[PDB]
Amino acid sequence: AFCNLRRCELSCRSLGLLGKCIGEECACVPY
Repeated sequence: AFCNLRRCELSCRSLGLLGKCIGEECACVPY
């Protein structure tokens, strides 16, 4: 399945940062 980059951005917003798709899975990272 593909990256739901929207739900990743929501999940990482609680941590104060972005939630980018890398190798078809999300990771939280700075701006």
